[PDB]
Amino acid sequence: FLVRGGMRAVEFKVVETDPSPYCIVAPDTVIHCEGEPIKREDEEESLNEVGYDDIGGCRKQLAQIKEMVELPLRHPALFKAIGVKPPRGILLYGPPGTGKTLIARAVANETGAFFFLINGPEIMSKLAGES
Amino acid sequence: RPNRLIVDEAINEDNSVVSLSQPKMDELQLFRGDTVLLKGKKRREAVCIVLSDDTCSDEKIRMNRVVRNNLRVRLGDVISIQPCPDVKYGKRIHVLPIDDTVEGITGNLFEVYLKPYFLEAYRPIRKGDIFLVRGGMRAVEFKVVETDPSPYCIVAPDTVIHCEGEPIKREDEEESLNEVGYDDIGGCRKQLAQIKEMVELPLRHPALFKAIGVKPPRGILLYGPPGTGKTLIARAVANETGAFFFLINGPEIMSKLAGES
Ligand SMILES: Nc1ncnc2c1ncn2[C@@H]1O[C@H](COP(=O)(O)OP(=O)(O)O)[C@@H](O)[C@H]1O
Ligand SMILES: Nc1ncnc2c1ncn2[C@@H]1O[C@H](COP(=O)(O)OP(=O)(O)O)[C@@H](O)[C@H]1O
Repeated sequence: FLVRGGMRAVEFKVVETDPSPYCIVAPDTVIHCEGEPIKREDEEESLNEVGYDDIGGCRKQLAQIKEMVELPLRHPALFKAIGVKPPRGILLYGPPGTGKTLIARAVANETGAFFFLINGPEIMSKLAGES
Repeated sequence: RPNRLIVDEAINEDNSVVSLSQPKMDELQLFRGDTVLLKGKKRREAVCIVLSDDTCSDEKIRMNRVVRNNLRVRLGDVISIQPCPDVKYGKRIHVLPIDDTVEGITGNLFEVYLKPYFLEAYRPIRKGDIFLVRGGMRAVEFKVVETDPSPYCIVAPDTVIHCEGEPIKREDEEESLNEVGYDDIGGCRKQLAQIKEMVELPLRHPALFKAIGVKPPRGILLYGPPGTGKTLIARAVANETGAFFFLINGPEIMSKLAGES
């Protein structure tokens, strides 16, 4: 569970309780916040990444992207069973700084994918014909 | 020999129809709905149902694509037609779907495809042929492997149909379907006629005109807005006349590192 505080985001984990596992925090209970910090569970699940709640002012465009991307990524087997051509490319154009990379990252993280980024200048300046 | 005829493009898209002119029926004493036996190349065989049509010429026979691939012949060749009145109602039919047509269906094919197509149709079939059934989102082909009596039979309500088993793998000389033909082009009648005018003769019969001696065409420019389907026209012509269509792309010759382009 994640709790909002002073300037950052802090997330805490419970290791045990009584009775176990279910309980409700009551005014009359004993809490201990003493102990060395634990490491990541190693299943990612990082809540500090981006989601659909970190984008605002682009509701219609996000609706269109969800409409035309959710099915080919979530359900590939059924789509290849139907046998209809899926989209192969999407263009996002607008003034710089409006948050296109944010939209791509949010879609990739939430739907479940392998977001792989290719820079323009980085590829351009790779010397010889090795680009 | 006033029995043979030259095949031609048809209009009726049913799998068991042929179109003959009325003088042909008068000469061969052909009625409507009879069963005729069709002989072609490679010693292949199939049966069909005669239908009346005045558009085709007397020397010309109109027939669809499935029977044309059944006979292993292309448009412009010759076939032998005769009345075949000895056919009688079949008893049992064994059908098996093709491997590369049912990828991801997993259902009762008998109730889905066979039942409507064979309904009140009286379609005559011969062992070894392939027929195509329209369905939900795809097209499924069945190759009849056993019938009683063999080789000819007629669909009747009290016939045994078996639609269970491991789907048969594709053949080699089968002339695989799903390749674009002349039915996949629409709204381009005049230009397709012009293209077929100057390309059919030097491709079908290659030696005759050279012996006569003429200058065959050596280049055709197809120009128009993108997306109008020029590659489709080229591929259809190549797959119909019979050739070795060898596409070379534009950018692929430019992406190579200079010297090897
Ligand atoms: N809801 C939002 N809409 C638009 N921009 C946002 C939003 N939330 C945050 N941003 C800011 O937009 C920036 C996107 O940076 P950048 O990838 O350069 O955008 P683009 O690549 O579209 O120019 C982020 O640094 C972020 O701070
Ligand atoms: N009768 C037709 N006329 C024009 N286009 C068609 C026809 N039938 C199908 N098409 C479409 O044309 C597409 C192929 O054309 P294409 O090879 O892109 O031509 P070009 O490359 O010259 O733009 C197919 O995807 C198909 O959907």
